[PDB]
Amino acid sequence: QDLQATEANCTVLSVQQIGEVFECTFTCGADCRGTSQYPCVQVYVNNSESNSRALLHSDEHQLLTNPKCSYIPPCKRENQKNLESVMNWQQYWKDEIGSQPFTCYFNQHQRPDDVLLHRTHD
Repeated sequence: QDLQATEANCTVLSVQQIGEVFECTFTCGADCRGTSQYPCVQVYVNNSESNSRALLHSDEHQLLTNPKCSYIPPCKRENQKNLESVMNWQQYWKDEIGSQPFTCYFNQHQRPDDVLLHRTHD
């Protein structure tokens, strides 16, 4: 499944303080996979193309507001330090999606890459 094209989710986390829980995903050989559970985290995009999750800090003020959110061991491929660039990130999604996560699904089993692009609705 993961080895072949099939499921790939692309969602922009929503902006919330606390009261939300998220799960992380991992992929290994021998048909073995692992997941982790952690409270609410900053805002960015979840790359479930296989088992990756990217988190970005919208601002330090949010951390002071929800310091017990990402304090738990977060799973990120890279720190991705971003300063003024972070403001542009919100402007890019805020101007298009406004603030609604989305999921995707695609499979090469057919021949190329038929993909789906469902969006989150409030």
